[PDB]
Amino acid sequence: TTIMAVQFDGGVVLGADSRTTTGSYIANRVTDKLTPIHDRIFCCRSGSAADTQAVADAVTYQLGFHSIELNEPPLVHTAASLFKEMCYRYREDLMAGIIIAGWDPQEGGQVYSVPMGGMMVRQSFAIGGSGSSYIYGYVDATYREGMTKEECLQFTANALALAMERDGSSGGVIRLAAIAESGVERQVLLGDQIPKFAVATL
Amino acid sequence: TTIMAVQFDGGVVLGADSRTTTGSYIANRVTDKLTPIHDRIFCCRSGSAADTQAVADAVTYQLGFHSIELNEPPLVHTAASLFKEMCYRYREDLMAGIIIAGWDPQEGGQVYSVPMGGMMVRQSFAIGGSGSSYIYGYVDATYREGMTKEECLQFTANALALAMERDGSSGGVIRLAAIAESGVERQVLLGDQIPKFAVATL
Amino acid sequence: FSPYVFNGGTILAIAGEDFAIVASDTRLSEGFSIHTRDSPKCYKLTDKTVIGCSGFHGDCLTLTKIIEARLKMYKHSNNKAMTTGAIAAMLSTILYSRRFFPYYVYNIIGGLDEEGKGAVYSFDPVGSYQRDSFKAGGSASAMLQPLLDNQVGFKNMQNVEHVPLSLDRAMRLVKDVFISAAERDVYTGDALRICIVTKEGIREETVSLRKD
Amino acid sequence: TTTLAFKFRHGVIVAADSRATAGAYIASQTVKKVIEINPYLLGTMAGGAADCSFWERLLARQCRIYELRNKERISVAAASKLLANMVYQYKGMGLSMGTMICGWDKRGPGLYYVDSEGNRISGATFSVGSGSVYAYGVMDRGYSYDLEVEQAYDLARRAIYQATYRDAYSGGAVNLYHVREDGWIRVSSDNVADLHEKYS
Amino acid sequence: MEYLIGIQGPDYVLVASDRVAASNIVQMKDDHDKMFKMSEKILLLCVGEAGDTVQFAEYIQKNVQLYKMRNGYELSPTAAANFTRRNLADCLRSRTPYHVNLLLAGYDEHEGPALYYMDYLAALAKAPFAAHGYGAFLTLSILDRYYTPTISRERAVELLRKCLEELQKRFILNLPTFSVRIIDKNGIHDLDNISF
Amino acid sequence: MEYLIGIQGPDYVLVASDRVAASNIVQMKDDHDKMFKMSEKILLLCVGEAGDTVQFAEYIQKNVQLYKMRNGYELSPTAAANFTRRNLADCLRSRTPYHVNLLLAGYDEHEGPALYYMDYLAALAKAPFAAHGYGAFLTLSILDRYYTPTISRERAVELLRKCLEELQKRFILNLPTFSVRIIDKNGIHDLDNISF
Amino acid sequence: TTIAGVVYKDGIVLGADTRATEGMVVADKNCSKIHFISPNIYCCGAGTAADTDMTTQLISSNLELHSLSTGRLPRVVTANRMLKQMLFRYQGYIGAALVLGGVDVTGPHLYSIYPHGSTDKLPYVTMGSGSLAAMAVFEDKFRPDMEEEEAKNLVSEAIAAGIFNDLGSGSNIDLCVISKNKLDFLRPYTVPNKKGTRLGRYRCEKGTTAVLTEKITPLE
Amino acid sequence: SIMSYNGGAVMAMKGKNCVAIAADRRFGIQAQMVTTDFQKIFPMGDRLYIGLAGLATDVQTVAQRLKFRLNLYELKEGRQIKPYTLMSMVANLLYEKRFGPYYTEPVIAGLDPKTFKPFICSLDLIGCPMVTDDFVVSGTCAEQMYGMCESLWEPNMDPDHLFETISQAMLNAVDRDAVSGMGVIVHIIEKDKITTRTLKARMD
Amino acid sequence: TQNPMVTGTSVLGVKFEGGVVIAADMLGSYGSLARFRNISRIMRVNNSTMLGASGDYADFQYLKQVLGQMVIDEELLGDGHSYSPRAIHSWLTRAMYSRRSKMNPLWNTMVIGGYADGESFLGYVDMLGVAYEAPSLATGYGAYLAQPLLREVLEKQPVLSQTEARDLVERCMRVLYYRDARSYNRFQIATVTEKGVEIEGPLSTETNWDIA
Ligand SMILES: CC(C)C[C@@H](C=O)NC(=O)[C@H](CC(C)C)NC(=O)[C@H](CC(C)C)NC(=O)OCc1ccccc1
Ligand SMILES: CC(C)C[C@@H](C=O)NC(=O)[C@H](CC(C)C)NC(=O)[C@H](CC(C)C)NC(=O)OCc1ccccc1
Ligand SMILES: CC(C)C[C@@H](C=O)NC(=O)[C@H](CC(C)C)NC(=O)[C@H](CC(C)C)NC(=O)OCc1ccccc1
Ligand SMILES: CC(C)C[C@@H](C=O)NC(=O)[C@H](CC(C)C)NC(=O)[C@H](CC(C)C)NC(=O)OCc1ccccc1
Repeated sequence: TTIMAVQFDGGVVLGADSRTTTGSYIANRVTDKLTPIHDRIFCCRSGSAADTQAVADAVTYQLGFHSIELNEPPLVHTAASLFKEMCYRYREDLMAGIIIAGWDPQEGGQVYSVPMGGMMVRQSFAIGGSGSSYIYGYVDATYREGMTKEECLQFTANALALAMERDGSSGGVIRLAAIAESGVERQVLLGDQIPKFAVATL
Repeated sequence: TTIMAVQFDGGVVLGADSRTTTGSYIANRVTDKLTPIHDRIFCCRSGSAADTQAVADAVTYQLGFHSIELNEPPLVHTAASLFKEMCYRYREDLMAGIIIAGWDPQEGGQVYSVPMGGMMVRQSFAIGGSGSSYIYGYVDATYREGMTKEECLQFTANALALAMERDGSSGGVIRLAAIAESGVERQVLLGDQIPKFAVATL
Repeated sequence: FSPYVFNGGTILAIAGEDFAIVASDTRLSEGFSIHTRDSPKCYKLTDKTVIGCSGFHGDCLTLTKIIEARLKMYKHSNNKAMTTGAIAAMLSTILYSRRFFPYYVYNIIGGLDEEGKGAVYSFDPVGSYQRDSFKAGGSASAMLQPLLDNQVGFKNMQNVEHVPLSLDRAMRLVKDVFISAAERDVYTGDALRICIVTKEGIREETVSLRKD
Repeated sequence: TTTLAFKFRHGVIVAADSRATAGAYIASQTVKKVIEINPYLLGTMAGGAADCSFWERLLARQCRIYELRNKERISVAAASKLLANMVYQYKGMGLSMGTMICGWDKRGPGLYYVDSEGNRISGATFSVGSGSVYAYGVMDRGYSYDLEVEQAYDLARRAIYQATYRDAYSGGAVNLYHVREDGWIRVSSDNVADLHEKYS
Repeated sequence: MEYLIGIQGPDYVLVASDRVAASNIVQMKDDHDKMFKMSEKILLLCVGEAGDTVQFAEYIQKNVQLYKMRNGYELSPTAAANFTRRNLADCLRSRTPYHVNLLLAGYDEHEGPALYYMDYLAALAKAPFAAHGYGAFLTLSILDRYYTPTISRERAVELLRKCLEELQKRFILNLPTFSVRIIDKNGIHDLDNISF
Repeated sequence: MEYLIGIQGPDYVLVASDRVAASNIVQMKDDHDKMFKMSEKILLLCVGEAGDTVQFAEYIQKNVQLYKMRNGYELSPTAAANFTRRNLADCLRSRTPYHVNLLLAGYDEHEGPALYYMDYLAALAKAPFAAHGYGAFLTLSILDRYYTPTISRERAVELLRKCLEELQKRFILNLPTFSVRIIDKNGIHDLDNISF
Repeated sequence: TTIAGVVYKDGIVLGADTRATEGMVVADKNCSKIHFISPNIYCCGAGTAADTDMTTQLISSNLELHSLSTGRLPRVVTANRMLKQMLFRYQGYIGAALVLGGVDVTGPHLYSIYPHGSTDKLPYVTMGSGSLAAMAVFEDKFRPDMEEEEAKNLVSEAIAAGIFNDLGSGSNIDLCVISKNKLDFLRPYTVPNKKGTRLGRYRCEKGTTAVLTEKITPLE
Repeated sequence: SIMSYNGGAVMAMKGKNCVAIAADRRFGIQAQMVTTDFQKIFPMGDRLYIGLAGLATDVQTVAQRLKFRLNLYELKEGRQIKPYTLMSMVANLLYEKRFGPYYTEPVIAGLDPKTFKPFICSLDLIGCPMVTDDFVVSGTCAEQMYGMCESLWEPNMDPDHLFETISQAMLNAVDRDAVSGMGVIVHIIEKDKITTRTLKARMD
Repeated sequence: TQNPMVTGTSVLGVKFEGGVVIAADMLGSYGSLARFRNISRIMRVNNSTMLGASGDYADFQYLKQVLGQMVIDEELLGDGHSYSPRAIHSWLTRAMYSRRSKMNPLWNTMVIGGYADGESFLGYVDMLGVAYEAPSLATGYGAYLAQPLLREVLEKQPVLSQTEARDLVERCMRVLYYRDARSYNRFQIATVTEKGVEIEGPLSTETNWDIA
């Protein structure tokens, strides 16, 4: 599992692999790990499939009712807070690491990280999952301030491709999603579309 | 711990951090993990301090006696083989990951990786240790064929700097060694000399 | 690390007045998978002796090789082939020699005795053995034994003549018991190998079973 | 299993069932639990079938060697000590064995009980196995040193039969042995089913 | 372990039990009574874990007496036995199981004498004779050998003696005295203790 | 557990032991002898794990007899006690320790009577009286109450009977009969068993 | 056990074997593992037999109550959501691995529900001990928008591979074809394996058994 | 295993318009036999029987609780229960304790009250129904029972032949089981008569 | 090896008319980490025998060394006798069983393929000394994913041509890449025929559809 989210001026870019495993068996190789909580709000799921799905469904129900009551679009911070509240309270029962990214009029593109345990923190970019440990240096070395949407999409694609190459629990196809005021634009990189790095041969 | 070795046309470049820990306490913050096995053969030590020092001394004694018997410089492959025989035979008792890099007339600069369990394999570049897991993506992305000695030194310094930043068991100063036919040139990067990558600002 | 694994297998031996039958399924499995469908568990030892081994295939192969070596050693040092009774006694000592690391093997010897009559010997993993008239061992032993006792032993049947067992009737019994076992025991199937020991020699036959 | 033996005026009687079980599965019903060490000595089996059979056979081998060397038959006390010493080397290593050495030495009838736990005690009456407790009750209430030969046979058969009736892991047939001054004899082998009809 | 034994005859039930209350290799009492008077024609013999036996037996006794006081007639031995099994089985899976082994003996005018066997798992069985404790292993064979359905009460007491003598000769625990009682159409009669 | 007891008088040592050999719950033997004759004036009483007692006792017996045959005079009780302690202590930390509790009683021409106490840890001690087994917890107080250094052998047997009677009344295990022996300057004398 | 499902051009095709094992011995030789959820939805069950029966039966009853109240055909999404929410609530103690498939207003749908309460919506899924054997056939031969006959052959081959290569699967192959205007529930679709013909005769002649006591109690 | 604490064995079989249900009689605690007359087949109707094997306490508890429910159902509905409905009631009863189950594996045998159509079934300890057209077994010697039934059973058997087959299957199966046996009780259920027989069995 | 450290994934093998094919991906996994991605897990034992191994790679290298030296020793004699693939299979079985008995296993699952005297050989050896010969073999997850396809084809058609076997192996390797989470795209194919042993360079399953 590798989930990545980046923030740019006026929106955010989300990405994830498409592998779900039960031991060493790939039960689903095209899984969609980007769950739309609301319009312009997304969550990337990692950890236990059952727990993340249940938590995502509950927050979707809570946020939708909250938005209807207030007659205003939800805030990304509010969506992260709802994830934090449940993930923290049931920290002993849930195995779920989430990153909440989206756009709202008040604060623009935002990326929040909710790792296992239920802490919440705003980040310029976030990564998670089993495969995130293999790209900590890469994202730290190759990240820049002021990147555009296209640069963020390429940056996320390169990072995910490297993690899938190394991690055994990551693989399949790369699912991306750019969120801005205009809307949500999703795409899938598969086959030769995935960034490729030559393997050294002696 | 973070040990790295790169091969270029003419020689090899070795690098390592300088941290030794006993839990969360840094017993030695300027430790030298590059051990000269012979005149133009080095080893990078990772894992148990006692096990690696004991094995390194044993191989140094064996290789030196072997070189004296046959009036010729030793082969880097032979140095790796002696390390493999010891590490494989006592894999149950030893906890040591070794990178053997050096230069010999027959084959030039070579890098051999001997991880836990006694495996031996030749690689264009090798990494190992606790912090090596955090730079697998970076090295796979930034490595290019036919680098120069200067580029390899910069490549190794950047890779170690990232790992030391993200790993709690790695830190201190970067120790570099370049081995060629001319000789061995040892270097130490400390303070501002260590490569720096800016952090985000949310 | 567990040095043992159950590979399945069912063996059967019937002793007649002038013959002996040893039969076994030809399936080798591990866990829920099938390694192969053509591994008979009956090994010919001499011109008048056959042994059926089942359990841990690692031990089954080693034990058969050891028995084959020991049979040759006896012949060299005694100038005569071993008898069925001697083989059973030797095997008992061999099995007990590892009483603290036993062969996970169930053995059943079958052949002609010195008088020319069928003889069957059944063994435990540690060496204890008895001279029986018919026995079943392996995964489906519990299924095979009750019918053999009823039909060959005439147990629980009254006013029934105890006619001597015929070769044709024995062959039909062996086929029927294994067919029924295949329908219920997961570890037995594929095919059935039958070895018939007579004064003429050792004859072999094969009949298909269910493939699960 | 149930095995019993007792000394009376005309020798020592030895009896046992013929059942061997692998867990809850009856492996056999024709197991000979009495070993004929020599025409004047025999031993019983109780516990592990492999352990009892192997060590009794080893004892029989040792006894024959002793007879050949000393030109005189071994005594019951010596044979029991020989087995007790042999199995004591493996104490605590999981051997499961309980046996009775019965014979007629130069000192008259002899009966010893040897266990893998290291016990070795002489006595007048003994019973070993899972059905030992049941056999003890019938044997004790009916035993007398002055029993007639025919009476002794019936007491042994009845005691074994009752044990098989009450004990799940005991059954088959009752094998009965009589040891006299001129060697032992096999007196009878009666199936428990036949006995049940007679006693009922 | 304690000892209970019961022999049922054509028109009577003979029950006996040891009179020892031990506590870690010491006989604290030599005249302990393990029989409970359910009613004028029913006796409950209870052995097992300390506290559990008294609590369970007294609880059943209170209910059985209450039934008699409320309905004007006493419970039958069969109904009392099934009532006891129901309570024991119900508590079996609760947080407070009762670890007790029971023998219920009684006489009904219509059905006649009845002896019931019940272990701590609450499995109820009706038998001509039964025994509880480790001594049951040594004495049950004696009963099987010598018991007959038409045994007179004088012969039954003799057969009981043979069982108790076997315990003295072959059992390892010290059980010198045994309480003895008999139930028939006239009620519960206390016989002389069998002592050694 | 088997029971041993020893009382030392001015010119004699009185030792007694039970005569029971129990396998699990059945007394397999009722006339077992737990006393080993080391020499003409030394007795060794051994109780412990099955096999260990006989193997250790018989081994010590052979060595003491060998010493007598080699040198022409027998070992003193003190020398035999220390010799036994050495062998037990040496085997303690080995791979085949002996779990045996011992009582060594003997008479010396010069030193006089001696009673020695030795547990399975090979801790030797010399006491006027001692006991082994669970009965020791119950008889030792009686000895402390009624024992005097100048006790005659007739009063010693009476005191021994007191302790054995206490075992019958209050001990849980069935120990019907006991073996009694006395050592004085004339050797080892076998007194009549104290039975109940 | 091998249960599979494929989304073909018009609808769903579900497959399953007919073996149930207790321990290592065949208990039921003709177990029915395809469970009716609605007139347009069916569920294949793998795992604990009692759990799958109780879970599918409860959901089917709940959906029938839902269908009666709404007056419309049930949706596969509704069945999937109710199943996962129940299974998650029990934290995986219900050993029910399910293959849910059906056709509704929005078109064919195929889910795979796992005991812990996680679901995957995929064109083809497999479960049970023979799941890997079946998935090998699917990964080798599956094609989008297949014809009904081709889909049936594929699912039949996928179940057959599990039957012949897994010890926990055997007996016959059951199929259930669901489309917008049909539902073919082929219970014994194929019978790959059959018991051999008895060669001898062991009929027990009258009087072979010994009777102690007899009692006849006429009825009516 | 808990199911082997008391032993036990129950089998059911089908004939032409007749069903046979058989069981052993031994009741014991581990290796010790207590009685040889324990009841394991309980009547649930004129031609409907339930045979329970496993823990003796659970065998009695289930049979009593099932009768409690069955009596209420019949009175409420004013009709005789059908074999299929009895299975569903038993399966529901067993599954109510899916966590902490009753340690018994019932087998049901009977004829339909209207059509007199033979019916047999078996359930797991947590209530998994299983209908068969030939036979069902349950107990400690299931493997032995399967071997005898698979080789002896034939279709469309007369009541006389049905009794012989089930009796032989039961007798030889328990003869290879240590904790089962000590007599066999066989019920042959026909449209107009219920003949109960006790077989001459080994008592060892 | 009490605990393997770097391991290889499934190894396939299928025999055809006049040879045998073995395949294995070039990847050493350090417990869910693709650490070494360019290591060969196939060996050329001799002119008519090849070997592919799963499990610990360090143990495989040790066997590579021991087996390679032994082949050298035999060739030195120049006596006209060479180890047949069956003989190598027998030796490996004894070596693996002996280590198991010592409770120091060689954590490997080996597939042996060879062609001698006009007869294909394909053998299997496990960590515990379990060994057998089958028309097709697959270790690790290949026993679950790839073995069903190979067995299905072989049952339909017992005899395969070289092209058919190569295509079958390629399809199976594609399935393993799809489903096995410890597999790699690059892999090797080794073929043994009358002309010797040939190992194909690093191939790929680029024919990988990803219609999501
Ligand atoms: C759906 C993703 C957001 C989460 C996913 C990504 O790594 N998680 C997983 O793959 C984890 C991996 C690890 C906990 C063994 N697996 C799981 O959560 C479970 C296994 C349970 C026993 C916990 N895997 C499983 O069976 O997944 C079934 C599945 C298949 C497709 C979609 C959703 C769920
Ligand atoms: C290559 C060398 C620099 C060794 C180095 C690698 O980076 N190893 C380490 O840093 C490992 C890390 C541990 C988590 C395994 N630590 C060690 O090897 C430490 C270092 C000593 C100086 C205390 N050794 C250790 O824990 O055993 C020595 C010891 C013995 C008794 C008490 C406390 C410490
Ligand atoms: C002389 C023996 C047959 C006495 C008998 C009763 O205690 N032995 C047994 O019942 C033994 C031990 C049991 C008490 C746990 N049971 C057994 O099952 C053992 C083997 C297992 C321990 C693996 N023996 C066995 O299966 O019988 C093999 C056999 C078959 C025929 C003749 C002699 C021996
Ligand atoms: C019947 C289908 C649902 C599939 C079938 C697979 O072969 N399921 C099964 O076989 C499952 C277990 C499985 C892990 C092997 N169990 C069963 O089928 C059997 C019932 C048969 C007699 C019909 N169940 C059983 O014995 O239950 C044991 C048990 C007890 C407590 C909790 C959970 C499970």
